[PDB]
Amino acid sequence: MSLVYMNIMMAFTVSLTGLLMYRSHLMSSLLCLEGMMLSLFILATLMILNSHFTLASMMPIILLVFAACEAALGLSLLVMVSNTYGTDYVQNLNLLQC
Amino acid sequence: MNPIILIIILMTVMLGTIIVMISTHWLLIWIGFEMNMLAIIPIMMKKHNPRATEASTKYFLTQSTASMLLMMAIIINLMFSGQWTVMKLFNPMASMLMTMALAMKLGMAPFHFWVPEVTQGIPLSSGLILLTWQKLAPMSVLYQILPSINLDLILTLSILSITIGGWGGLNQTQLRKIMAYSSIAHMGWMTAVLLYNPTMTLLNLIIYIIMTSTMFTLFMANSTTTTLSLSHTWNKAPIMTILVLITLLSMGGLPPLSGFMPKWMIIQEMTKNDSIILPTLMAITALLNLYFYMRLTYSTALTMFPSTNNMKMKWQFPTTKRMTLLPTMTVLSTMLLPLTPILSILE
Amino acid sequence: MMTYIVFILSIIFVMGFVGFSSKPSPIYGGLGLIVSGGVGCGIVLNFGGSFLGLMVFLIYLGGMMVVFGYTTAMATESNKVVLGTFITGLLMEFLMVYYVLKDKEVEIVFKFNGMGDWVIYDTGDSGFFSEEAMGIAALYSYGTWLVIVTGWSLLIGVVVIMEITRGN
Amino acid sequence: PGIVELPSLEDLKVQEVKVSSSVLKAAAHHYGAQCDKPNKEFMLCRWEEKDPRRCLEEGKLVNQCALEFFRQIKRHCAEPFTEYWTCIDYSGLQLFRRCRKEQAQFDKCVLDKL
Amino acid sequence: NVWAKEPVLVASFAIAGLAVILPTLSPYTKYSLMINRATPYNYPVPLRDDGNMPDVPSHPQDPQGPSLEWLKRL
Amino acid sequence: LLQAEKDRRVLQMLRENLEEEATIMKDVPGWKVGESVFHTTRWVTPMMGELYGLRTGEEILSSTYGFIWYT
Amino acid sequence: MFMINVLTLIIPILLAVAFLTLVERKVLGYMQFRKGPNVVGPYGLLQPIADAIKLFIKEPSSISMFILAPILALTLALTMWIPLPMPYPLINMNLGVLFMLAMSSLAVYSILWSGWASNSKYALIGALRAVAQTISYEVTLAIILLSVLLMNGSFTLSTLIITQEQVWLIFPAWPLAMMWFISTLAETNRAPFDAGPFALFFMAEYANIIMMNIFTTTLFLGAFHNPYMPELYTINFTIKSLLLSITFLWIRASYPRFRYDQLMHLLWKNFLPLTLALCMWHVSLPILLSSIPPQT
Amino acid sequence: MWFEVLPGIAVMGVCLFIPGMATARIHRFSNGGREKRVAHYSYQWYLMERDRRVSGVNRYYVSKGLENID
Amino acid sequence: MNLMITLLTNFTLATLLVTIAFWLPQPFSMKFFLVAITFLLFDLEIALLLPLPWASQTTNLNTMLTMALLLIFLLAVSLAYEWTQKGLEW
Amino acid sequence: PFFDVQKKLGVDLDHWMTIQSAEQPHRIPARCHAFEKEWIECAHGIGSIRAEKECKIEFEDFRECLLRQKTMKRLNAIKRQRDKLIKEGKYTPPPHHSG
Repeated sequence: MSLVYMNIMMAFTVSLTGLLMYRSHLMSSLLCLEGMMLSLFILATLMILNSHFTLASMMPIILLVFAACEAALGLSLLVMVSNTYGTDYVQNLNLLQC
Repeated sequence: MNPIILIIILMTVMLGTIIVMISTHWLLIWIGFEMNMLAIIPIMMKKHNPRATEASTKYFLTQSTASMLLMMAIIINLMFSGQWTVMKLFNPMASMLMTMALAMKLGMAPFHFWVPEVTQGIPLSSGLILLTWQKLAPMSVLYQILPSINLDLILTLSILSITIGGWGGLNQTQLRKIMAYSSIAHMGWMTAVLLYNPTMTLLNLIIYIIMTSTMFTLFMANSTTTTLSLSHTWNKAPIMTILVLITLLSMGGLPPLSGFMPKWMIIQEMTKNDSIILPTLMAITALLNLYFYMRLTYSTALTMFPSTNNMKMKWQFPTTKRMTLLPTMTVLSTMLLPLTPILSILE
Repeated sequence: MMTYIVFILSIIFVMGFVGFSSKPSPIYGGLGLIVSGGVGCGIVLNFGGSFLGLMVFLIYLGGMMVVFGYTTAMATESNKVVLGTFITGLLMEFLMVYYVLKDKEVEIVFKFNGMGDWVIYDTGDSGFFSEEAMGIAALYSYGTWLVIVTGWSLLIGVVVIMEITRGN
Repeated sequence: PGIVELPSLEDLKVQEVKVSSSVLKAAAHHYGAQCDKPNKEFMLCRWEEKDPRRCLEEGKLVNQCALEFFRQIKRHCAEPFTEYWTCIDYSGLQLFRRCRKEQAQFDKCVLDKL
Repeated sequence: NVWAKEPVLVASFAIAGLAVILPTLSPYTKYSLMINRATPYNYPVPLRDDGNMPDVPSHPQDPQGPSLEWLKRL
Repeated sequence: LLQAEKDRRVLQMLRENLEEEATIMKDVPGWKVGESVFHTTRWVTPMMGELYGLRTGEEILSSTYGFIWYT
Repeated sequence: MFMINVLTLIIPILLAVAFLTLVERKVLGYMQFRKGPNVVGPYGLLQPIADAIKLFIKEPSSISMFILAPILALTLALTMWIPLPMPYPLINMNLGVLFMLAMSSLAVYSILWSGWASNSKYALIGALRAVAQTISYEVTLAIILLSVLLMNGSFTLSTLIITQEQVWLIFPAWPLAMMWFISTLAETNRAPFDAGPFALFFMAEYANIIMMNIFTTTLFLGAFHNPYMPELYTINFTIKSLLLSITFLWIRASYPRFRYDQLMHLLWKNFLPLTLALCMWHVSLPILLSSIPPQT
Repeated sequence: MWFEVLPGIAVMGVCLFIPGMATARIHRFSNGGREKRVAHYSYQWYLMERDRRVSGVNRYYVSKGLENID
Repeated sequence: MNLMITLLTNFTLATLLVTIAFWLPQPFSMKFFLVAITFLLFDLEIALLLPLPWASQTTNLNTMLTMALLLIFLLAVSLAYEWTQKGLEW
Repeated sequence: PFFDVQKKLGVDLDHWMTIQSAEQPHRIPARCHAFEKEWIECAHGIGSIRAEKECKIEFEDFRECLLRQKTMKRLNAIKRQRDKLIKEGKYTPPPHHSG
């Protein structure tokens, strides 16, 4: 493959583990989702630049504006939770039980 | 909310599904799933209880990580053979993460914990739109990427989804968790056929959507959450009883009734292969999920519970909603046994 | 001071993602993610590299972590698990660097040719119009459908945000 | 897989235009009109066959055409053409609007004498 | 009235209305298109000669083919 | 003119480096000596490692990465 | 020699900032009614040198955050005169105006980090509102910058300093330029538009001010560029930047601070339609005057 | 009046004059009297690169003009 | 390496100045939140708009004109929606 | 499923984003143009499975264009043998600038 691609995918999967296992706050979880966005951005961009595939260069900027508005929706939800409680813990979500 | 705002938002949910159905370019598929999420959040939290806030939070986290994992699958696909044609992938790893992205998307048993949680804490309209459309649109994605699937994925996720959606449901007395467990059961039936003859899966999709629309209209006959409220629906109306009977047994799928057409043809063009142990195991667990349908039937339409005064006060007034489309979907969802040669209407 | 500056910056990139994947206080997390985005922008600006990383440097590092720090400061406000996971992630980094250097190939589930690689790369070919900048100078002639649905999803994101944050 | 074949070193010694780039931009257009009747043959070979190691002899032919052209411009007018290209030489990225009067001088030279 | 309450709003709608309506009718858009078309980025190719076609001028000083001339001619 | 010089220079580096691939592996087993990787004898453009190998720093840095962090 | 270019770039800006402090105090005195400083030192220059010395002498969080706010502010103050074409810019960036926007955003980060590390709720909500009114004008700055370079083709800014030989660009977009100048007043955090080491924080503020002055002078006007003699261009450019900085003082010393909600209300409902309408007019109009600028 | 403010303004105007003038001084000094090239595009980079190749001294400003003719 | 060296010199001189500066002694508002997300969405629409002058030389001028006016018109319409729906009151 | 409104309305509004060999905005190719064109014209009117039977050669050729992994494999083998021979003592290096 290459050398850089292994390190970017390693950074991606470590960001994915940081997204999945998370301890106390939800802001850090959404922030790790933002880091995963960065990883997909950088990966697709270096692919398209090394291919000199000039035609569909829309991918990175449109990927990031969309996953940005995903993060905007997420921040709205997290601030809604922190309004209707005291904090933004994973606790206070203990109601609505399975 | 304004009715302007809701007609706009429903138009955008429709727009997201049409973009997913319609395109030949992977970025358009990803944008379709995202736009579907973005618009489907404020259909939830139509009220403002903490139940809806927590439910939409859980749904948002699971759905957004599913969408980013799908984008990871696309980017692996173009790290390999590089073109934006929605077709056969060129990596078993890319197909693996893509099937796991859909398995987080529409609910399969490793990935299904969010579904009963999010369906309880919302009103019924949001649950209706999420089950029907959010389980319609990614089946199109699977139908477009069927030639490059490791079958162990769909097999494992399908069997495990049938048995988990079966065994969950013996304990839940809430209506909405019953309906979500029924949803995971039909996701197993709608997914295990896929690598054999997908016309079966798309017809099963149409069947399940018509059935679940009938069920949620009957639970919008009056706002009911437990089964006890349905016993009071007996005391206030006689015909809602017999329709809950017929549609519950059609969700159960008995051969004189139209809920058997999904099982029957799928077993047929499943065992014109020589998978036999897998169909008979699936059909045994299909016998299992009929029990909670049956105990709901026994609770309301067949026995009669004690009831409450002020239903005397309720006798005078009409049940004067508009049912959105009730009778057509009822007798098109139940009496449609002798039209199984409308299987081949599809392609 | 040597050739493999792409691999070096990618090591700092993996360092940054580990440094906020250990779940700190979220403003330590924001600091680490700013450093990560800066060196990712440096990496893409080292693969030529004219525009697009710097374009998103405004957005991802100009319009996102501001809002994260904003909503962290107005929401809420050392431990062995965080520091332990950081040291073990650093150790996995150290081990993968060692297997790149003193071996031939590294496999997670691929094959990666273990050496620092300017390859592949352009052979000095005559562009004269800075290929990626004219690629971004599409979307406005050929891009009919894409900016239509993109601006439409932006407008729907606007009305969604205000409704959820109490329309009206 | 099949192995490649190239012309060896004794095919690739053709004397090249070892002049700089600033002067090579400075004498562009009249090179474009006087010579470059046969370089389009080289260009047609290069586009119709994207295989150098097939078209290089037309490269030799355009090499000797350009060498003859610079011989012709050296041993005749103009000597202040040298002042012309060293006038456009120090003007950064090269513009044809800056050092313009000497371009008209060089043009009067070439229209009168040649 | 319509002007005193929100003056900058009226001026913004006015200049926006002319920036929408005015690109319809103009005597200059064809000039914009021809200038934008006739600036060769890439290389105009030579071709195998003809099937004896009365076009494609051989010399780059032969005046048969298509020409840009109105830059000097306003 | 520049295209002709560039053809002659890249053919020169290809001839140099295939001659030195013939030298540098003079006794290794297996190993055909001039293996193009592809299956169609067309003109690959090489990937700026076969144009530029064994140079140790100077020309490879000042001829690949020089422009990007130049200017 | 390139290190000498670096030192002559990033060292004399500090003397520029200190002498800007004496100039703004003197001229604001002569506005108000005040000679001074004229006692310590001849005509007050040893007075600012002693100001910086005395502020270094004195003996005054989370030392991570406590040090990483001013280090970032002042490295922005240093890095942000890289592509400004005092005729030969230090790095010929092919795109630099987007770099201007990005480093304004990094200054927003610096103020938010110092506000978080301040660790007191009144200073926290004050720094929060200051972040919001710092970020509320980078929209308008970006869109006006877009429309003024759309008249001139490319992000390179050297093509811009080419194109302003014919007319000063203040004429073919004057209200757009005026709104950009008011947004520079907002971004610099001065009047009307409104704990340590204050030397560093103060320093980064004033270097950002002189950056916006020089970027205003380059973006909108200039002088004719003499071949092989850039000294005259540098002189007339510097005098124009200084006259605009005195004009910036002249606007400082005469207006009260806005109320914060008046500031936001003014921005959105008064700049934001007017900037949009002027920007769509500069989109649709150069295609109507047979004039699209040559990106090279 | 302004009679005591033009010293500070004059000194600060020299202190803003100095980096551009020193930079132009060094650009002329570090090219043998020429101007530094500005390759925005890869084409001017290739043209500059063959220029520094054919100087022989690995230094393109020499530009060996009309002397390696014959 | 030019601008990397300059960046590093800026960092080192700033750290030198900080070390000289240090060593010688030795509840909320909802209205705050809508400003940030309003900025985020309009900044995204900025991110779409601003590569327009690179694009401004095409052969399909009418399409570029129409979609450019579409983008700015949608930006002003989102502003108009929050304007009519009192989106930034105080 | 999948519909063909993209086909019936005729305006291929998304088939320009898709592959190479189209209107790239100023007419340049990518790095692996001719490989894609060869593989597409291999498997064009083919039913996607005898395509997998009889277009494997050009598809491997395309992947070796895009990744160039085998070419890097050979290149790395050359460089490591170069390192062991220059450590062992054959030709203190002349193979650059002094042939």
